[PDB]
Amino acid sequence: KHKILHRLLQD
Amino acid sequence: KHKILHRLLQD
Amino acid sequence: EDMPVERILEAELAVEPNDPVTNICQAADKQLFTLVEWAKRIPHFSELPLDDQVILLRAGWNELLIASFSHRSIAVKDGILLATGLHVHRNSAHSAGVGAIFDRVLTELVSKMRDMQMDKTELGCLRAIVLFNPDSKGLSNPAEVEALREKVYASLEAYCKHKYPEQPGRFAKLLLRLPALRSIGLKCLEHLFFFKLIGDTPIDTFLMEMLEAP
Amino acid sequence: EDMPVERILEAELAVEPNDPVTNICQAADKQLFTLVEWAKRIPHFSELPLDDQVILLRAGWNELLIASFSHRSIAVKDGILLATGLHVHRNSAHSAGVGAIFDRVLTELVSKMRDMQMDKTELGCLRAIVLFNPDSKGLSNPAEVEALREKVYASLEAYCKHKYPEQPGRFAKLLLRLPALRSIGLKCLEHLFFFKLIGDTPIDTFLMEMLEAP
Ligand SMILES: CC(=C/CC/C(C)=C/C(=O)O)/C=C1\CC[C@@H](C)c2ccccc21
Ligand SMILES: CC(=C/CC/C(C)=C/C(=O)O)/C=C1\CC[C@@H](C)c2ccccc21
Repeated sequence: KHKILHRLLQD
Repeated sequence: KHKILHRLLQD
Repeated sequence: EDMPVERILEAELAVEPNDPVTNICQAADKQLFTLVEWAKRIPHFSELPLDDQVILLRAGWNELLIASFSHRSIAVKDGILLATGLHVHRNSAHSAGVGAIFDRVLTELVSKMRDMQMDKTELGCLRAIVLFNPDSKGLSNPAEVEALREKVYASLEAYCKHKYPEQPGRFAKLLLRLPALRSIGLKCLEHLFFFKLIGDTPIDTFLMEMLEAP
Repeated sequence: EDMPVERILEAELAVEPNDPVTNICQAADKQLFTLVEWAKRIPHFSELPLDDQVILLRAGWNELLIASFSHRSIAVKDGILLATGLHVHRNSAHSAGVGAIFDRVLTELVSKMRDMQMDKTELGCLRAIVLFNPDSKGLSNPAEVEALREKVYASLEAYCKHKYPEQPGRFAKLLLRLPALRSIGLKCLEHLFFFKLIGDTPIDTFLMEMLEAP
């Protein structure tokens, strides 16, 4: 869930 | 339109 | 110019001393009559053209009534107190299919009003700000309503910082409850419109007139 | 404690230097990537648990992007300027079936931002307040988000009264644009959900993910 969002917030 | 409301606001 | 909190507070004190949904609706119709009287007691409101008074009330009634019973329910455990003297418990609203919105009222409104100890004067001033909504479509003179709204939150801030000097962020905290109030207000209307569509849930004449067009 | 407007202003300056609906949607997807970067530049936002950051953004993206292009469209005649450099004129939005909401954006947001000359710092502070919404469901520590929101509007008010001493009601005027923003935000989502249902109007991956569940 919320794949894209998490990846962007992590980097 | 808005029968009740008008009557109450007038009195 | 001229918008004392004393008059506002007075308007607040002067108007207020089985299926849960049905009860809430009946209580809403009852309060609508009282809302008109409350408004008339708000400074300069009656000096506005009749059509504009009608416009403002039809635009803010739902948020105005929510703000009222929410503040009245501060001492309530897990539920709200209706103007009819009836109590709607959280579990009861949940068992009726309105748990989500009901919980939002408790969490975003009732709970927060209680945490900051919002007083009647503050409640009144906020309802006055809602009443005087310059964004209402059709207003003959929106700038005028805007001015009244400004005079209200100007007196409100003055009231704060003076009664609660220790809390410099109070005034802002009260105003930041409006976004939630606007949302909750919009959601309650949707439910009401659905109830009217299904036919179930008796809707009285005054509440029904508010659910008219526009 | 610690929430300077300088950092906020910087975050604002760092992120921003045929069917109209389709264009608006594409521009929304594009801006969502930039929104994440903007947020990371907001003090203490990244120090929150990942899940909470996800919760706040998914809850405020629509109002955050509306606030952005609305302020960017202040100099625009009768329309808005998209981040893609495209212009959507009022007549064009009307000819697409989105005239009502579009007009609300111009009247309740763009027009008012222009009348008071809202500056980037004020815009940034307001978006920060929206980002830090303590009412977001699921938050691991709502009290924490609440504190951040408070520190933001505390710095905002300080900024005002100092930059615009002549306007004592400015701070309140900026905060009183949020109720409208919340409403307009809710309405845009409805439209978007309907567009996704009908299938027409291409919706990119990022915008589509925001339209997920909850
Ligand atoms: C707009 C509105 C107003 C109610 C006002 C009341 C009940 C005021 C009062 O009694 O003091 C409707 C509500 C407000 C309360 C919520 C829980 C609700 C849920 C389903 C249907 C309607 C409602
Ligand atoms: C939530 C949202 C955001 C758009 C964001 C943009 C376009 C930002 C930007 O380009 O800067 C959607 C809108 C926002 C603008 C209004 C006119 C609209 C109408 C129909 C469908 C969608 C929309």
